[PDB]
Amino acid sequence: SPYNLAYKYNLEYSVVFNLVLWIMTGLALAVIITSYNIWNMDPGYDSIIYR
Amino acid sequence: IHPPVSYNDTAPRILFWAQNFSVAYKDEWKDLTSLTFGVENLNLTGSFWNDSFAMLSLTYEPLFGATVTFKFILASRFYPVSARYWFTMERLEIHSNGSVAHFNVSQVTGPSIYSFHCEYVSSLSKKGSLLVTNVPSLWQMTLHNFQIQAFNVTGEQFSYASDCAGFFSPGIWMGLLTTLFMLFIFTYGLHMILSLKTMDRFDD
Amino acid sequence: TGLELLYLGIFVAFWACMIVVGICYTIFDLGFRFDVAWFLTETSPFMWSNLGIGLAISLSVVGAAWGIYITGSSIIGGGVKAPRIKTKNLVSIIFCEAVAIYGIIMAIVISNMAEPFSATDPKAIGHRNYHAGYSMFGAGLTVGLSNLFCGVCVGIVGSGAALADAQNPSLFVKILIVEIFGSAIGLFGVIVAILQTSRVKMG
Amino acid sequence: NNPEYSSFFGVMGASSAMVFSAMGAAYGTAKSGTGIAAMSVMRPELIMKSIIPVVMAGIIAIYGLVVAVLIANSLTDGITLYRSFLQLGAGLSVGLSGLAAGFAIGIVGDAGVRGTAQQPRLFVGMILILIFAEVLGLYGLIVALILSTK
Amino acid sequence: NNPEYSSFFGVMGASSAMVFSAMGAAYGTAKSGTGIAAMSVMRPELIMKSIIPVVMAGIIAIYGLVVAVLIANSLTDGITLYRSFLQLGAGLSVGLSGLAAGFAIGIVGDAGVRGTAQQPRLFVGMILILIFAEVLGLYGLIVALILSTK
Amino acid sequence: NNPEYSSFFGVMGASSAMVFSAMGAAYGTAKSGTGIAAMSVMRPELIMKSIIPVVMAGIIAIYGLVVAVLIANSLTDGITLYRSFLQLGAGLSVGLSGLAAGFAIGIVGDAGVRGTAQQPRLFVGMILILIFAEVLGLYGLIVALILSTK
Amino acid sequence: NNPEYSSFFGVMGASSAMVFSAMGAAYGTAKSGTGIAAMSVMRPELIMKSIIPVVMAGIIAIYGLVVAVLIANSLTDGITLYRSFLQLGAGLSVGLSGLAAGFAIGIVGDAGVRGTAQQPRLFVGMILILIFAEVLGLYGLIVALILSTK
Amino acid sequence: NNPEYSSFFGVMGASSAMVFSAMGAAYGTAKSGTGIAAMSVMRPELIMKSIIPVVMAGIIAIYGLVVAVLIANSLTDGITLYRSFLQLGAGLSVGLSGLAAGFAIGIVGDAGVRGTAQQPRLFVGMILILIFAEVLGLYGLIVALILSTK
Amino acid sequence: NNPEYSSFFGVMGASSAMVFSAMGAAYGTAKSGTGIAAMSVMRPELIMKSIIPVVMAGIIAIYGLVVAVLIANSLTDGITLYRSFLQLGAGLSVGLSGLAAGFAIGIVGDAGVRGTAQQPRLFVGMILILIFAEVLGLYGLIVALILSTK
Amino acid sequence: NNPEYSSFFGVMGASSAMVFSAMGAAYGTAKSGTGIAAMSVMRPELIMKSIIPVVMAGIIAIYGLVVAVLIANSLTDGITLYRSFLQLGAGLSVGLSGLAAGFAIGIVGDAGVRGTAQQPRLFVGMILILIFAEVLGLYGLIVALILSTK
Amino acid sequence: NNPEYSSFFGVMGASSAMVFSAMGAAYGTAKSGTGIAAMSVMRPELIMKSIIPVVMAGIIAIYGLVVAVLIANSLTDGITLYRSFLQLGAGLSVGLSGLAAGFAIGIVGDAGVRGTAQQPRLFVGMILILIFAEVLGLYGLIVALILSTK
Amino acid sequence: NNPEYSSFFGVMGASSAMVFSAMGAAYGTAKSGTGIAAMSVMRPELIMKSIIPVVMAGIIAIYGLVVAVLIANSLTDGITLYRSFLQLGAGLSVGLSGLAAGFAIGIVGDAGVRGTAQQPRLFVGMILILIFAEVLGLYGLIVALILSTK
Repeated sequence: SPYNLAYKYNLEYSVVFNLVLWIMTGLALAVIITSYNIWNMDPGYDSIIYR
Repeated sequence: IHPPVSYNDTAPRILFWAQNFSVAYKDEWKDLTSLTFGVENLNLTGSFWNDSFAMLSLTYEPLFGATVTFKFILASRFYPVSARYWFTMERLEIHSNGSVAHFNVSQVTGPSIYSFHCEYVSSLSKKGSLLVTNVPSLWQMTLHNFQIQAFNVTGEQFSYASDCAGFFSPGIWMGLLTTLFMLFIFTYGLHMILSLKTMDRFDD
Repeated sequence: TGLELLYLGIFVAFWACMIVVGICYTIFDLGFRFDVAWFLTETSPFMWSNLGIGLAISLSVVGAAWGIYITGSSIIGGGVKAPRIKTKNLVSIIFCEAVAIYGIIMAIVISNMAEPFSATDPKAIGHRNYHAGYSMFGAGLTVGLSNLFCGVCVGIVGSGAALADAQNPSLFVKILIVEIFGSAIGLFGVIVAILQTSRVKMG
Repeated sequence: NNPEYSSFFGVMGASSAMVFSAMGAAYGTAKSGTGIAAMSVMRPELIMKSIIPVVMAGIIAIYGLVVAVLIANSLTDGITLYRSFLQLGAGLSVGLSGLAAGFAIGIVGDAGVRGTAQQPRLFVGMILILIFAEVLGLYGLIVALILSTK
Repeated sequence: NNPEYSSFFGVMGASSAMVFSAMGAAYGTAKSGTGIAAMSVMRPELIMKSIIPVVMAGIIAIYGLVVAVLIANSLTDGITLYRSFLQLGAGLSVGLSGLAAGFAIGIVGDAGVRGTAQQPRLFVGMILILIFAEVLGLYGLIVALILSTK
Repeated sequence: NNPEYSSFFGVMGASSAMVFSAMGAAYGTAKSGTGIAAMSVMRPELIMKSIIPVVMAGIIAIYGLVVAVLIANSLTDGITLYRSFLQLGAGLSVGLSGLAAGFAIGIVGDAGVRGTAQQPRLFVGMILILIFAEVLGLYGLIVALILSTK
Repeated sequence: NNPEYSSFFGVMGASSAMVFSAMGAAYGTAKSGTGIAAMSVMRPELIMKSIIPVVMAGIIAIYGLVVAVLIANSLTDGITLYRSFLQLGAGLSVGLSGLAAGFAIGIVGDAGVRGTAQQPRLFVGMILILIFAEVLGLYGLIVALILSTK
Repeated sequence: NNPEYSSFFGVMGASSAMVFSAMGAAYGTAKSGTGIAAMSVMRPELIMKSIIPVVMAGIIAIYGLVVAVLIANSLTDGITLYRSFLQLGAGLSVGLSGLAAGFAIGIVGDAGVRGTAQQPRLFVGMILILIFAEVLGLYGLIVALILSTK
Repeated sequence: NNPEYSSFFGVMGASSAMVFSAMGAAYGTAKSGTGIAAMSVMRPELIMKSIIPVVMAGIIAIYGLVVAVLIANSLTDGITLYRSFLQLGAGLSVGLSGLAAGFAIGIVGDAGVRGTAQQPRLFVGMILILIFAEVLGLYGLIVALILSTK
Repeated sequence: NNPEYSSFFGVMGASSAMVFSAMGAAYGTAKSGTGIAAMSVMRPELIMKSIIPVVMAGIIAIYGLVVAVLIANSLTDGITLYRSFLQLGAGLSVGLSGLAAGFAIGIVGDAGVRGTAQQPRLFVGMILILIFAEVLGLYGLIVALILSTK
Repeated sequence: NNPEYSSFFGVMGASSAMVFSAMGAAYGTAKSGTGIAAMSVMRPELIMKSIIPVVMAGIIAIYGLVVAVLIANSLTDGITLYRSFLQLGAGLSVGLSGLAAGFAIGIVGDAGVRGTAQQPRLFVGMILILIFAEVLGLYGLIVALILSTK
Repeated sequence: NNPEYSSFFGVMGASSAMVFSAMGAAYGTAKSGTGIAAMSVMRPELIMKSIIPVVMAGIIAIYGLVVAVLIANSLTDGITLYRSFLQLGAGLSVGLSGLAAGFAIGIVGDAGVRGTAQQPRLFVGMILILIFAEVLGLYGLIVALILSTK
């Protein structure tokens, strides 16, 4: 650009950024934790697990 | 693309730019953009510069039935903590047909080597409200994509810019230092509650 | 296991970001951001104060809670086979309550030193007001965490005395010396917290 | 005058007062409840005497409610950060104190009930040991009342 | 003047109200149902009476619903941040209190049900202790109604 | 007029509405299905009855679908942050409540099937307990239908 | 007009649709294969039937492929940030719902295959369980096709 | 013009394509090689047939190589951000799908080879199970070729 | 004059001097006390000789107090940022050295008394090992004086 | 002109080429070296043949050395940021691929050595398994050579 | 000229020299003093000979103290930022090398003393190995003396 | 001219070269010193011969010292930033490669020593494997020499 005008980062950028960051942290944890709990359940097929 | 207003004294010293510059008196808005940027006739009477102080004077003939002038006033204090010349615009003045009005601009600051940029500098509540009035006034003002540099300029071009808006702000940083604390407390609570168990057996 | 791997996962992911962010703001020439001077001015002194007060109670009570249940659950358990336990060993609980008492003494003092400013600019707020805020924080944090540790200690060694007394009646009188040394920790957490508060005034 | 967000901390105070006290009461009721169940099979006559650590865990939720209501009545749109942080300090001081006291009541309850089953002489001592943990809840409430009314 | 973004916190109110209450009622139903199933091989006649824990877990989700719906039916465009943070604090205050109540219902339901099949006299005790668990959901509701109506 | 980035939260709504419901129905189907398979070793006839916890887990996935569709059909370039947050809230509320329901369906479906294998009387109790798990998805749905259409 | 740093979200959608669906199909294969191998030791004839949970997991990868290819042909230089978010939503919604279907398939596959060898009747019931897992992928496909073409 | 940092995304594509495919192929090789090594003791005849899981783990790395080479030969200083993100999307898409295929091939390599030693009839089944793991690498490749090319 | 926030780091110095010394003296006293009490049943005469590890843990609490008093009395709103950092250093130095000493005192106190009650000749060696635990507190004190007095 | 930080990504390239390859070679050497030592007692003659996994682990560190040297030879203060990202990509590409190859060589070596001692026939297989691990370091190198010369 | 914050790094050097060497010497004393106690029951004669690990653990804290005092004497109200970093470097380089040496002295001391109790010939080897551990503190001291005096 | 922070990265070069190398050599000495102590019990003859891994682990400290000294003596206020990144790259290239080599020497030294107790012929094999471990420090030295003088 001809004048080195700044990258125009809006006001409320900290608000958008923290909303996005903490919603995506919360959703990443709720996925990862849920994924871990479902990935590592004991299927518990006791009458056949030993055979 | 609008060119920055450039104050030249043997070389360019102060640069000022906006996506829009407008003002109001008594809620009557006037766009100054086409009356300002790239206008060869732009009256800069009484504009001034010094190694540690700057005053961009913007003057116009028709506004509010009067000659009107804005003085954008900037300093380059030596901030001792960081051992660098942080600059600030500490006030604006508006000079009328016979009087002066003022604003204090809050957040306009950065190291002198960099321009400052903000998406709004304004007195209007939604547009950041950076222009605080300590007393009631008939003036209202808005700079949109405001960008300024009054020290360490090279050529009729800005250096890099400190954007006003960062990854954090007061209510957010205090909001997290509470929330990313009481969520630790909740996890200590939830660790003890999720540690709850029951016996698989009972007596006869 | 699970919650320890979650706390570790968050903790490593956090510091892995902070190493990278600290490098980035250094190497990109962005030391005009990461303005700790901004954080320590625009964060209101009342926030630092009231975290200090709140932690001065609550951490003292958390230490006294572990204090109580560590000694208490041993008092009950020994008491089945040795009924004599249920009176003499209560002194260890009294010292756990004393660790909470030290919390509330200190936190009432700090609370009853707070007052409103009527200003909002760091220059107008000024050093006295900031120093009150930060001092009330550090004092309240120091009594809170010192009582947290003291109460857990007196708990532990109160189970100490109780499980030993259950096997020999004479031991409690001599073992009680360690509970005194445990209890002194919470009192040190008061003395310094008074000193950290003792010179402040807001306005 | 005051910041647009200012009331948020005082609202989190009102919430924390209830939430952390409910967590403390829940654990205190869950451990004591488990104790009661596994005692009652052997000593059915002791249920009505042994509910005590459960009602006391219930009282630690009430200590949170008292503050949560007293904060909530004290809120307004224009609230100064001073009053809003006092209310957050109140929120922790009751809330996490209730979380703490509730854990001591839960564990001492679970011990105390399974002890009393074998040894009727414990029943006075258990309630003395639990009353110390309930007073830890008062040492939250009392300062949270003082802060909210400041 | 009213800012943008503001309806987010009030929405996370109406979310948290339901989500953490459903988690409380799910855990409360999961442990209680494990208890009923693993119990009812021995004492089938106790299936019907032993549903009560599951019903009270269900009530915790209803308290979550009531607050979530009350918040939802009072969200509006351009809401002040004051009412919106109140709606956040309300939604957490029921939601996480109902979560805590749910853990208590779950543990008490499982210990009390498997205990009651060995000893019928436990049943009256279990109901009283389940009331002291379930009321934590009501405390979360009372605070959430109070905050969400300021 | 309205911002870019506005659609992001409403899209995380449609995502969370589906993802967390599919996670819920997957847990419910996983835990129930492993239970059914293990049960069938002893009992050749109970399969077509013991499928029902899997069918109710299947319903949780449909609740996620219903909201995720309503959200996805509501989004446009010009959408205000207000309707977008409401769509995030809806998607989270059905999503995580359908997850909570699915967690409970898995546990009570598995326990209910194992008990039913040893004791056929349990099937009626298993259906009742399971309705009190399945309705958590429905409460999630109700809040999300309200929010996404507010 | 449109910003750059913008097609990135729609690109992460195109990737996620394939990556999480491959992870779903990989877990859905890894457990199911361990099942088929451990089973075959005593019942070799069942292999050509008991492959089904693996084939179903393979279909979860195909749901990922369909959305990832659809997004990868729907992208363009300077794509409107709105469509870039929708494609991110689609890419997570099939990707993680496929991952949820993959977890369900992997569990009920490993249980159901073992169960089928001990109980020859189970095979029909096992397919009727697996259909309620594999359809979670199809629900994730449905919403992802809506969003990516919205 | 492109910003100076533009090539970073594309090169992280080239690295991720290789790295995650090498992590996939390594895990597939590690578990398979443990399975072969253990089974050689008990069935020495099978060692040369039992290499197939390792050869497939090796092929997953070839998919990482192909895409990494295509990214690296596409990449240049003047690259527009659009093409640079597409290359990250391609490189993660094959890379993490190759990781997923690696996980699957590894587990079924171990269990498939162990089962084959105990029961030679499994061999044809194990090939078909492994194909439905190895094809995840090919689906990752197909998406990554589309994204990196168009 | 000095910066507005200057005193904060020095206050954290006074707090850290105490807090980490309360951690160190607590663990050192708690671990030693468990040793002393558990030991004393086997050898009721050896309590007095065995108190010494607790007295050493009290001595490292004195080190934390002495520094925290010196920092707290050196502090003022007028403090230059240099001395505010020296005090932070003194506070971390004594605090975490006292922590290290306390950790050692606890371990060697407990192992020391447990060994001593089996074999009384250990006592003379136990004193020496305890001196080499406690002197770390003294090196923490030395550094913390040399910083905070500068 | 080129930004003065541009060399940072170059030296991190050289570091990552070395470090992660040495980590891979170390793990590959540590596991196989445990395998050799634990094998030696039963089959002392196999030590000199069994070094091959160790040698191949050593080779992975040589791949990292080569690329770290090639990167280092190409550095300059004035380096264009494009070339420094290429060097990071090369560094991670060999470095983490060598980590993967080293992980495989470690697991295969330990299983392969302990198997071979019980059955010599495995050797002919495990050398080919180890080739299919070690080639991952070669692919990581090939990509890193391409990238570091674009 | 120089930033007021500049001395902060140099203070963290002085602190970290003492802090991490105290941790190292504490662990070295704790681990080995547990071993000495356990040993002394069987071999009362070896107590005075077995102290040496603890003496070397003390010496690591002396290397901490040396640098901590050398830095704390070198600090000043306007220190050039270069020298402040050199001091942080000295502090970490002795401090964490001291930690590493303390870990080695700890492990070697415990193992060495117990082994000596079973085999008096180990004492010679134990001292040599302990010097090879303790010298890691001295190598950290060398670099820290260089950096602090450069 | 040259940036004020520049020497910070050069200091972290010197520090990392010593610190991570001391952690590597400490691990090497701790694990092998444990193996020697356990082996000595029934092998008075091997105690001196077995020191090989312990002294070899010391070399990694010296490679760390070499680079640390070589960097530290090359620091200046004027440092061109590029030279500081070369010095970080060097200090990690040795430091973390020495950590890798120290891991390998620790594990190999422990196992190799115990295996040599069981079978004295292993002594040669142990030396050879420890060379393939130790050279990882040496390759890290080579890269760090090249970088620290580029």
